[PDB]
Amino acid sequence: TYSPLPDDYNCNVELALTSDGRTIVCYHPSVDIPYEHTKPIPREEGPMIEQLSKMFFTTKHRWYPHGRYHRCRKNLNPPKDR
Amino acid sequence: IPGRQWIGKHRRPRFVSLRAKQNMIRRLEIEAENHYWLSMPYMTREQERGHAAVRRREAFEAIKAAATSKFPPHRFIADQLDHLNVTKKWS
Amino acid sequence: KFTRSRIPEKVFQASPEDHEKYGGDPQNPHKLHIVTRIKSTRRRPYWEKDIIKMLGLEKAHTPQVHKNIPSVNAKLKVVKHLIRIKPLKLPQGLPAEENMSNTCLKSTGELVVQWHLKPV
Amino acid sequence: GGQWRLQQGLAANPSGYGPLTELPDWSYADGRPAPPMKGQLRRKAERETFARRVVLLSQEMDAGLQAWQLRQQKLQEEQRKQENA
Amino acid sequence: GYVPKTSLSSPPWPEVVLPDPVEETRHHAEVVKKVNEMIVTGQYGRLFAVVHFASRQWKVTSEDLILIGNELDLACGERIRLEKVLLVGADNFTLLGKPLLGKDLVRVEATVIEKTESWPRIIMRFRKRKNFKKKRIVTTPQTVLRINSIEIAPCL
Amino acid sequence: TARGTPSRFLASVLHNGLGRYVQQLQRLSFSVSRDGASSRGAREFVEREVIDFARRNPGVVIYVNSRPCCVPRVVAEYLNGAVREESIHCKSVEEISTLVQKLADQSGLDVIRIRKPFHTDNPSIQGQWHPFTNKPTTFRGLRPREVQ
Amino acid sequence: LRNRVTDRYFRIQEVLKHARHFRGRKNRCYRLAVRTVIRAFVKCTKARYLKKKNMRTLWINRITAASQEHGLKYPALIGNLVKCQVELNRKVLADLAIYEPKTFKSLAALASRRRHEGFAAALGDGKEPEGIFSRVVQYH
Ligand SMILES: [Mg+2]
Repeated sequence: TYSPLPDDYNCNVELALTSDGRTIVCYHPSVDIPYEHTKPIPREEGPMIEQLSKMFFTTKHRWYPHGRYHRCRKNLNPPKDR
Repeated sequence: IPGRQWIGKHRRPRFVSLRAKQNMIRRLEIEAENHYWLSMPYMTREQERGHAAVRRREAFEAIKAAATSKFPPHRFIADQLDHLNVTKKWS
Repeated sequence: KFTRSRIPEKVFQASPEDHEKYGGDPQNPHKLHIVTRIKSTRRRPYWEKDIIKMLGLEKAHTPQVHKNIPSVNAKLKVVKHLIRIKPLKLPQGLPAEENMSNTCLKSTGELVVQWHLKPV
Repeated sequence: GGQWRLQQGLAANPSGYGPLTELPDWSYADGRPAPPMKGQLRRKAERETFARRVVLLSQEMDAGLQAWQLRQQKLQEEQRKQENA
Repeated sequence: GYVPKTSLSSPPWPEVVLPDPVEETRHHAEVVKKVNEMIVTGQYGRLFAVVHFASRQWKVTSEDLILIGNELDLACGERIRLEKVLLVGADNFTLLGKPLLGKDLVRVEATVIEKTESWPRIIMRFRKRKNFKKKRIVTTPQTVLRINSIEIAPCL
Repeated sequence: TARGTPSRFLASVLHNGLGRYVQQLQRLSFSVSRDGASSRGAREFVEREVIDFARRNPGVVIYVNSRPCCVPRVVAEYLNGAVREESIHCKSVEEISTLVQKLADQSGLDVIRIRKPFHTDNPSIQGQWHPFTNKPTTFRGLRPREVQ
Repeated sequence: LRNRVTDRYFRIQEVLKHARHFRGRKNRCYRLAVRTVIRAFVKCTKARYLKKKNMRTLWINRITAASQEHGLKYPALIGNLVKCQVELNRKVLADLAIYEPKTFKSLAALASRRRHEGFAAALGDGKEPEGIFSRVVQYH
């Protein structure tokens, strides 16, 4: 009845040692979301920058543009990964 | 503060936190164990006398002999003739 | 004047409370010291820097074996605030030429002359 | 957490002596062990010269005490053998 | 030695009751048996190993790459068994050893691809008003390793 | 520096280690002057070592040109079209064996900065973190201050 | 002038190629570019120590955050993973905290289990049987 963590949200953690006592076998199956825990699917520059700032909850400054020196230092073909 | 915080007549105050007290304490404990182990020599001062005079004498014979064996290196014919290959050609 | 400092002999006479605190024996003491420089010799006088060079303690946190004799102990009493002194204990014997390479000094202070890398 | 490791007889730094830094880092897939690490070679040279110093100092200590004891027995015999004539 | 239940009477953390060691070692026998069944039956998907290769601890899957900062005196293409693995996980179990795993338990394989140098690396020293300006340019050696497989062995 | 130089991610050519290992170096092109002290150690490399090198890896084809050059070069060309031209001007035979073996060992990727020391393409196996891992659900999916 | 310098364009271009992205006349004029290029190289070498430092404090922030998700704090997690002889470092634990959170949850349960064995161990002083995860593996 002891649980080191409240195994209720991510995975059911079951700690173990081997009988030789050298490795820590951890067993953790994924916890499914229960069906009862779910909802059914429902069926001008000033004003524009206040409207975008109010829309995306950010300040006004990242909507005013930046000049040619900053548009032409941007690496337009950046390296992709993964 | 009157001038230059940390030197002078009117210096700003600095106070000893719990970090600095625990640091000074554990330094004092390491020190007191050094005071324990220096309290019991394996020999008296009479008994140690001359026990390593031979090895110290041979060690300074090695340092003295390394000092008195310093001289210009050997000069060879194969190095000087070996310079001549800077104009080695093919044919 | 800040001069060199002498230390009286009652400072280096252990008590049975100290003999019970640290695991030493006054009868049959230990032969070899492990010394470890754990405090920089900068902001220290030149004689202490010299003694630290004479003991081979120029690198910090590197153990060095010395003798437990009053001359070596006199140099260690000069720089006792800069070092750490532990006895070299030897559970197994001092190593022979067969076991010469397969040694390792542990952090406890013991020189284990058969040093596998395997668990018990 | 190095004070715990000092309490357990381990190295205070886990990169010190022990199984993480003294086993070989890699082997061939055939099973051939690798040539040894450069730091393991230098390190075993350090432990070997350290052990040589332990043996050398221990032998100077024992030869020093025995030489003192032979000097004291010769002083006692130079005390006893002049008690006559 | 009774104290009435005030605020500072009992500690603010709950009192945890650790299980009895006999029943808990039996529980470890059950869990090690189940995870051994998942390794035998091949239930696991793809693995990852944390391996302590020379310099640090590299988290590693199969089919990936590691850039090391030294030449390992190996040919390009030679297979390597990386020992000193010290964590092996799948989707539903892990295996962390104290501190390393058994060589009979985890086998991590990796080839050498390329033995490059680094990009040239400038080491400049400069002290003001003392005419102290030094420039060095250093390229370290590097090898890249393609971890080919993490195979796991039912030995628990 | 690193902000003036471009950077890239640590990759290989065509998954160079997975199935088999392919030597990434196609052609070497030595140009070595017959008479000239610049290409002396190049000549001694052709007389001694370029044949044993040419046999130790047969996937490389080697073109020694032997023209009156004034600075000798070696031109490594790689499978991905990369061409690295390095000079063997006034270098000894051992230094050309380490230089040519260095060009043989590496690949046709740029020697610009590599950002990460590793490249997984499947980094997450148990599923990547999103903010709804480690959060328990509630009954009927209810949010705080919701009655029904 | 008997021998005056011919190769001087290339020395100017040795310095100025590192200045090609600067602002002002630092990208153009050699007198200004030498100071800003020297200075950029000094920052470039002193920032390797700061790269290592800032990566490590970034990892301690990530391990701190993801251990606050499991109720632990950072020092309990690290000290009690040390005390299990599970000597994973900060980089690996941040990468498990991001990419493999079941493993990080099981490391959190192992570390908190060992923390409670330390509490119950130091609670019942004297001779008592040791914890199960509190055992140490002796090497020799
Ligand atoms: Mg002031």
